[PDB]
Amino acid sequence: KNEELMLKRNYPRMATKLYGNGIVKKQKFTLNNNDTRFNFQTLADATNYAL
Amino acid sequence: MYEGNNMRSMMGTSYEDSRLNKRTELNENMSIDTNKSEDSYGVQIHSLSKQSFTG
Amino acid sequence: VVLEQRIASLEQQVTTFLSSQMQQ
Amino acid sequence: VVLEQRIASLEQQVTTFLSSQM
Amino acid sequence: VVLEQRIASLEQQVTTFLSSQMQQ
Amino acid sequence: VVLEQRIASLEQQVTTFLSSQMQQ
Amino acid sequence: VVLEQRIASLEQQVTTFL
Amino acid sequence: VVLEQRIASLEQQVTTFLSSQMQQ
Amino acid sequence: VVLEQRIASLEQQVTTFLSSQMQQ
Amino acid sequence: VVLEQRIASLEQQVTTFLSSQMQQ
Amino acid sequence: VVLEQRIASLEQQVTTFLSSQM
Amino acid sequence: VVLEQRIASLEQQVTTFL
Amino acid sequence: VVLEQRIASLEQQVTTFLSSQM
Amino acid sequence: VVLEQRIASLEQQVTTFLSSQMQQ
Amino acid sequence: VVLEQRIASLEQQVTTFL
Amino acid sequence: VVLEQRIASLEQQVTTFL
Amino acid sequence: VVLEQRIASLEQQVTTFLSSQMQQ
Amino acid sequence: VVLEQRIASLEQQVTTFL
Amino acid sequence: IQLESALRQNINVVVGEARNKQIMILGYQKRLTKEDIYFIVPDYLIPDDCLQIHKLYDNCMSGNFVVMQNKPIQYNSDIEIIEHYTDEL
Amino acid sequence: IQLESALRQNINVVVGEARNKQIMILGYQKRLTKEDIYFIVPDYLIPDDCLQIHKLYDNCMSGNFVVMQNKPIQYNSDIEIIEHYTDEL
Amino acid sequence: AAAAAAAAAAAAAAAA
Amino acid sequence: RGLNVELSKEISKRVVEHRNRFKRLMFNRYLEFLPLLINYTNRDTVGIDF
Repeated sequence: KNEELMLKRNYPRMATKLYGNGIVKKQKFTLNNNDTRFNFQTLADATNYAL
Repeated sequence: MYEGNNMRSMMGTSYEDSRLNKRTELNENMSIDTNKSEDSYGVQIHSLSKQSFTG
Repeated sequence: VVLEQRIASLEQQVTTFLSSQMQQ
Repeated sequence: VVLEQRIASLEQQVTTFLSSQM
Repeated sequence: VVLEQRIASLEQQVTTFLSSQMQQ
Repeated sequence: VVLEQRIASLEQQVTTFLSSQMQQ
Repeated sequence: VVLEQRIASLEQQVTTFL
Repeated sequence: VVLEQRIASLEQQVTTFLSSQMQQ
Repeated sequence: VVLEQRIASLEQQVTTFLSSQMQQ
Repeated sequence: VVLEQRIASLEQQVTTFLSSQMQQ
Repeated sequence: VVLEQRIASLEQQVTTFLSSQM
Repeated sequence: VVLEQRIASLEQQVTTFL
Repeated sequence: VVLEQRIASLEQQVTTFLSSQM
Repeated sequence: VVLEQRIASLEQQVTTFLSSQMQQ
Repeated sequence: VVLEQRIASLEQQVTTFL
Repeated sequence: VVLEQRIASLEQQVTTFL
Repeated sequence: VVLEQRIASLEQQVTTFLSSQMQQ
Repeated sequence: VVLEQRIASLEQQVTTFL
Repeated sequence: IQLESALRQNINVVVGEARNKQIMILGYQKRLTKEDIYFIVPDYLIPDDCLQIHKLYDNCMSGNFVVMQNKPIQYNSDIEIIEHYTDEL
Repeated sequence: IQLESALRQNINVVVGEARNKQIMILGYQKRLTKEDIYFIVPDYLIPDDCLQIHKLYDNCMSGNFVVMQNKPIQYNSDIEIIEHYTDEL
Repeated sequence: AAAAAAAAAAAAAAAA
Repeated sequence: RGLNVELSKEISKRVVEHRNRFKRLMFNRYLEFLPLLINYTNRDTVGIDF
């Protein structure tokens, strides 16, 4: 093969993967001061319920 | 970079860490402490302590 | 006595500047 | 109080060490 | 006393932090 | 006394500002 | 002595370096 | 005195951490 | 006194436990 | 006096670490 | 209090012995 | 000394000049 | 109070410097 | 004392400001 | 004192550990 | 005193910084 | 004193346990 | 003596070993 | 003030040491608690070492992280009693 | 007087140091405040340096800029209660 | 709490 | 949805709810308190959570 092949370039080739965003996920709860005190006949058990 | 007063009340002071607390944990340990069946060639069945989970 | 106060003031100054660039 | 101050300095020094090898 | 050792040590840590890692 | 503590506080601040000006 | 206390913190810093 | 007790407490903690690093 | 004997004995047991059976 | 307190603190530290790997 | 502390140390030493021959 | 305090404020003024 | 007065003088001197090179 | 140094310094700054930048 | 001797023995143990 | 020595070392550091 | 009474109590208990181990 | 107290705990540990 | 507000929502706070200076932390038959398994509200001031509850292990010896209840035995929350009288009022 | 008038419109004022002499400034789980990010009412007396809140970082050590609430926990403004009784009155 | 020994690979050889 | 309210003698059910809730509340409050009255020279030297 001819000598000017030295001038011909050869780039390294790439193999990539893009990912992007994740998920913000949330979870809520709603604790009360009257309707839970209709149940829960002891107050300390209501505090234990809370935590 | 720009200062102004970068602490305003909330969500101007929340782009930083904002009180990392109670990170999700393996205090109770699956696959090691539990999911465990490497239980020694013992003698007898001595006891299994029953605890009323108040907390 | 006076130093005890300035030494306390500068340690808080170091601690509130280390946390500005900390890994913590 | 002096002991507490010394402890704080030790902690800060440790923190500083934990960020750079120099 | 040891308070002079503490004041010498805190200037060393202040110089170290304020010269090595950052400017603020 | 307390003026000596103030003079120590001001030279520390001047050294901190000089380290703020020049990179090291 | 206080020199022993100074040698202890340098050993603590060298251990934290490792 | 109390600083000596603190210095004894810190070297015990450093020895415990060194035994935590190296197996013996 | 005997308090020095107790402080010597507790460092020995601490070294024994923290070196022999476990790391924690 | 100071030692009496640190010696008490380290014995509880040994006892609450021995029970982490005890037969008890 | 000192006597109690000594007793606690003795108990811990005994416990340590009861787990390893070394 | 007080001369050290006088030399410190001149250094502060020279640093503020720069 | 004397220390505060000294601090005020230092601040004023700095302010004066910050306006003219002389 | 240092109060004489302060009174000498404040006359210097007063002369500097009242002679250099403005008349009022 | 004896506490200083025990502190010296503890730094020797720390140096032997390193 | 020792505080005067540390203050002298601080002005030396300020002069080396300039 | 009271530590001597505790040391007397512990050797009596060790002798009782040794008599519990060996028949005589 | 205190050496008798030290010899008693070693005998206690040796008996607990057996 | 931040403690007592936390206590009246019945969450068991835990005060201990942080760098020997008692910063608050949150803490949610006798089975003993030792380690820092619980949720921790401060940032870098964590003990990172042997914690304990200082109640019954001894009087005054163990490393400090003590939990404080709002009420020793809990039966009913008093946010219900305050609803109980305020309508009558 | 200018402080208490500011406190009853519920704006959290912040007193700190200005040149070591405690001029008022305005200041609008625990995430700590340090810097002079907040709005500043005086003119040139600003610290231009390390500010902090002096509450829980230590007892008595950090550089001063402490915020003062009108009421520790805020539920209803008392300009409504003063409207509540004045019509009945 | 006691464990009995396990002869997991003990093929006993004796002499006499 | 499902809704058809009774009357405004709803109060005559609200009244009996106040009685019923008062009995439940006062009963379990009174035994919520009753195991602490004595406390007996509280922790002089003795490791009891009283």
